[PDB]
This record gives sequence, C-alpha cells and structure tokens, in this order.
Amino acid sequence: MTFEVDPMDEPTLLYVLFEVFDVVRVHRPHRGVIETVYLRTPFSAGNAT
Amino acid sequence: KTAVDSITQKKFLCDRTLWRIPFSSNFMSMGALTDLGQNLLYANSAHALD
Amino acid sequence: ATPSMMPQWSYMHISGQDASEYLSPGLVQFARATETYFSLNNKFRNPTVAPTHDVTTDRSQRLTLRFIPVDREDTAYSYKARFTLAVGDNRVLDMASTYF
Amino acid sequence: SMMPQWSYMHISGQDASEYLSPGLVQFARATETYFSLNNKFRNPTVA
Amino acid sequence: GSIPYLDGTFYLNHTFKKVAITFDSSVSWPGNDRLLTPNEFEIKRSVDGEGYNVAQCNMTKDWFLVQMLANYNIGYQGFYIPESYKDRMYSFFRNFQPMS
Amino acid sequence: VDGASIKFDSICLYATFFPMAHNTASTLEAMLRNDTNDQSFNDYLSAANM
Repeated sequence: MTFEVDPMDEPTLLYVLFEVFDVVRVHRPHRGVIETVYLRTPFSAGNAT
Repeated sequence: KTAVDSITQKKFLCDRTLWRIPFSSNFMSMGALTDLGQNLLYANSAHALD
Repeated sequence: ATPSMMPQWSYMHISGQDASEYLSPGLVQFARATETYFSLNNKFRNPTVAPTHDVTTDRSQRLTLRFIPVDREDTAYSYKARFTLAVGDNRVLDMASTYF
Repeated sequence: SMMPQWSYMHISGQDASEYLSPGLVQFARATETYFSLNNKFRNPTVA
Repeated sequence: GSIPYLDGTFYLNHTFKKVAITFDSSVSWPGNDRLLTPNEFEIKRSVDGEGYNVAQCNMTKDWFLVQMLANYNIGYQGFYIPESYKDRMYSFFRNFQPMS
Repeated sequence: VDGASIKFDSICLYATFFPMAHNTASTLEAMLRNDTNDQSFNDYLSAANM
C-alpha cells in the first residue's frame, strides 16, 4: 500500500485498521468451571505480522 | 495557589413527577393486574395498613 | 381462586377474553372493514393479566449483593484488587449489572 | 474437533433457532418480555 | 398561581426522607429481606458512611433501582438511557438533575 | 508539573440478581450447560490496528 498525504511540521502517525472477524465462544460444562475459545481471522493470534 | 480549605455539598432536583411504588413481587411491570392482587384474592382475607 | 372463577371481574373485563373474541363476529368484521375513516377501536377495553406460577420465589433472598476486596496491593502508578465472586445455587447472574 | 472453525464460532452456518435444543428455544420464547436472552447468541450472515 | 393538585406541576418531590409501610402491625412489606435496608425504603441520606449514594448525588441506590424498575422495567440487566418513546415529559429520568 | 494529585481509598463490588423462582432457575441452569448451548460474542469494531 502507498499513501500520499499533505505535509506538516510535526511527527505524526498513520492509523490503519484492517477489518477482520473476532469471536469468542464460552462453554460451562460443570459447576464452577468456565472454558473459552478465541478466534480472530485473517490475523490469527500468534501470527500478527 | 491561595485557595481556602473547603467542604462539599450535594443534592438533586426532580419535578413534574410522582414518586411511585408498585405492588408487585419483583417490582417489575408485567401486567395491569399485578400478581400480588391475584394472590390476595386467592387468600381471601382482610388486613389493616399503617 | 382463579379470577375467571370470579364472575364480576369477567363481566367488567378486568380479566377474561380480549375484545377480538366476545364481540359478535359481524361487528368485528365491520370494525376491521372501516378502520381508515371511522374507528371503533377504542370503545372496548382488553384485559391484561400477569403470570403467577413459577416466576418469583418466596424464600429470603436479597436483590443486591456487595463484595469486599479479599486482597489489595498498591504501587507507585497502579494498584490491583482481587475479589471472590460467589454465586449460590438456584440463581443466575448477568454480568451486565456489575460495576466497581 | 468434529466441526470446522467457521461453522464452530457461527461465522457461517445455522441460525440461532437451529442449533439450540428445543427446550431452550421454547424457554426463550416464553419469557422474552421481562428477562431477555436475545443477545447472548450469534446469528451468522453471508453474502 | 398554578395549582399543582389540578394542572399537574409538582416541585416539592425532593423534600422526602423516608417511607415505612406495615400490615397488621407486625408484617413489614415488602419484607423477605429484599432491599439493602429491608425495613424501610430510603430516598436521601444526610451523611453516608458506607457508600450508598449513586450518580454522584445523594439518592440511595435503592430508590434509584426501584424508580427505574417501576418506570421502564430496567435494572436487572444493567442501566442505560431509555429510548425516547418510553420516556415521556412527565417521566422520571427526564427530570433527574444532580448538583454539587 | 502543576501539582495535580489523586488518592484512592476503597473499592467495593456490587451485583444484582433477578429473584427468579428456584425450580425455574434450576431448569435454566441445567439446560445452559449442554455443550451445544454455548454462548457466543463478537466485539463491535472488530479489527486489527497498526
């Protein structure tokens, strides 16, 4: 990707959001136990960049 | 930088409304004929109020 | 007893059937026919009743609970608190109604 | 491990009224007015 | 001037302190140990010692919960701003102003 | 630099329970544990930031 912007006399940041799917599934089998499964695609956790 | 030791006061204002207390079991509004009215009909007795 | 066993509350439509039913069918069809320019829809009251079975308990049980920090630790810039949230049996708690 | 990932988190699969036990569906229809469970389950949409 | 008993404009709602209800001289409605101070409702506290006021005001939590429930069926699943169509001119949340 | 300050004293946690009838709540609890009635959730912005 290549961006072309106006100039300014101050250090600045380009803030980019890639829209993805992020979801959680929570499951509670027995008493006093709670387990979860996380997922985020296409930037899977532990494979960010 | 020359202010004085101070205390705080709080209050609230509320107008154009009646304070209301519903005669239900869980205070929600599930219907016109709230269940406690039916229950008291079922018991079929009398009481006095203070 | 059941309200429908009490006759008066049925007679005055405090409890019973809706207005869509106890009217003779001809009048109901008439009223549905001319709703746009001559409305009869507010000349009759429909009763509403609330459930009375298996909705609300009768034991002693509080509506709001208040928990104390079991542990608290402090630092120069940020401090940490740790509570023990207990949900007894025969209850369900929605986390949308908790705050610090 | 008996389902693929997309169909697991309900990204693309059956709707809420199709992967719930019938008892829960009937219960949710029963008490919708005063204690709601509508927003605690997903509803996949596809193009 | 105006006549609150007829036209419907009241302005002294903030001078109440508390209300107590009893049936048959011993029964204490609503009883069954529901409220944070179950014996009697409680609108305003002069001096708090245990943190019982909300909205940065002096209205005991309770009263806030009871009013929200009785008006909008809101409070067992988190507080939020009710929609406009359910909050008319004479409602509660439209006319709740805290000051300090 | 300008001498602002803040000191926290205490915390307490509050929670509210629906006073649902006991056997109804037991039935609901029993249903909601089968591993085909899990709960799903999905953030609203949803995205990865750089």
